[PDB]
Amino acid sequence: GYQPPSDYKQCKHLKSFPVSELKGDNKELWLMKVPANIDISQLKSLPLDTDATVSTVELGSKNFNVLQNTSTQEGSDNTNLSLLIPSEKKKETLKVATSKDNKSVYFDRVFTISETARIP
Amino acid sequence: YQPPSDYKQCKHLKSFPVSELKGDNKELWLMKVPANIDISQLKSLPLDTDATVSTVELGSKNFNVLQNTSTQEGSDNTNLSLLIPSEKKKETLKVATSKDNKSVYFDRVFTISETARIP
Amino acid sequence: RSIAIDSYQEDPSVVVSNFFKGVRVPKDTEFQLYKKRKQDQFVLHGENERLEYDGETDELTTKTNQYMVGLYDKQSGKINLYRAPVVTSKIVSK
Amino acid sequence: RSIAIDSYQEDPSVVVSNFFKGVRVPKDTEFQLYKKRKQDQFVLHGENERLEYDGETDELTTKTNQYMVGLYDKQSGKINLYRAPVVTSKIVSK
Repeated sequence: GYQPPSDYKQCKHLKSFPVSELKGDNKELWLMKVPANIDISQLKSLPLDTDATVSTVELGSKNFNVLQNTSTQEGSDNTNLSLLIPSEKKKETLKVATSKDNKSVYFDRVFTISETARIP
Repeated sequence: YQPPSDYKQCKHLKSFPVSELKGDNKELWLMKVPANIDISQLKSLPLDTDATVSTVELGSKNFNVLQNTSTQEGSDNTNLSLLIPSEKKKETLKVATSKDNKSVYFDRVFTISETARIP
Repeated sequence: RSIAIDSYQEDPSVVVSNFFKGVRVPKDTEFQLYKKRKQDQFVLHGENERLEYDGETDELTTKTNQYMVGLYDKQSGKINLYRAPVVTSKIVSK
Repeated sequence: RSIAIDSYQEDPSVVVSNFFKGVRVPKDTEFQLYKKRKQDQFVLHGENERLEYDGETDELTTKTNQYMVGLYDKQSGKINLYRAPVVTSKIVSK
């Protein structure tokens, strides 16, 4: 059978994500790409304007640029991105998230948060 | 105090049974093991607790075992202090102590090492 | 005999501090532990009846960026964030 | 105009897989997720009104070895394992 690299261990005990909330009218599914140095747990709010394509947010002491990637021609199509969620049938297994209509679940918006130009 | 720019405090410290330590029946151990061994996959450690030097099977590999606490170099470990999370706020740690109020020490110290190879 | 592993805790609990021989730390002394932000690398494997699915995270991306999956509520103006790996995958026939 | 963060999950839950545009994955396809075995790096800070305690892990030992604190039962032949960082510390007068 399949064997993962010698130094890789299986992910057991996958945390909760509310699958049921997915095709709920008032809910949207987003993907954000953010710098690794930002501590999201310390944030209380993300001042993203869902109406803007480009903007400059201010998280903590720093300034960043924001791009609504789905508002570009490049990011018009994100059907290459599928969300895999846990299963209640096979222990420690993931399956592709599907709609009530057996349609593949797609991201509604995608944002890149990037640092402003600096010479370190 | 401010920690390094890229360090975040561990605020959800898992429980450790402090109480199990003062009783005559339990032994407090320290094990130095290669990082490549996946302990989670192991069901047993066939360590010989009487031997100073032994061998142990793990997965399908050959490891030497040394009971450091059985040598004159590893007999004194009073330089090592065990810090445990307090039952009040498992956000802060304190030194583990006995009824004698002098710091808790390791009863046994074991080292598991790979056998010599010529990569 | 054989030593049985009753429990193994992988997440932080205890700390072994190394000072000098004969160290004395007052019982009242309070300590805090801080962990270096080191983001995980993943491998994804999938199997169908006909196909095999295999993918990995990009090592450099893992160092530079973090990805969040968000469930946003248009009405309440509230978001639920979930850190997630982004794995680029290949499909291969059996 | 500011989105409120209702919850943030740092631990793995969901996976974002990237194939090609128009990919069709059968709903019955079963996947497993695998994580690269890491060892964390730590900093330890202590205090009281007389002394300051400061220590860190060794970068190389983090890569080569893992340390375990164990509670062994002589009678039952059972052990309770706890993964632990080994920090080399200094004491400085306040």
